[PDB]
Amino acid sequence: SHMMLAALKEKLAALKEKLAALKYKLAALKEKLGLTPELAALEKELAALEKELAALEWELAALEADPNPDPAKLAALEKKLAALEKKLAALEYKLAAL
Repeated sequence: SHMMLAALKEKLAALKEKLAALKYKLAALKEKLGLTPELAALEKELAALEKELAALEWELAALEADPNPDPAKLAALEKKLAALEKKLAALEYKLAAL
């Protein structure tokens, strides 16, 4: 469980850093391309993924505090973070395609 928790925290931190970088890239594209509806949809998505990462971090905080973290809850968190990473990758592509 300890190794699992360490890997999940490292994954969470990595996605948080990517999130922030894309926020600055999106704002730069808004100033270069204008206030386009495509960018509005990407901004909506980035904001939702930011809300989800914050909620997942509360979940990880609880599991790290638990002296006997539930392995199934740990495995399910890995899957949620992997799903979020896929969405963040799809958003990063779209920003790089503008």
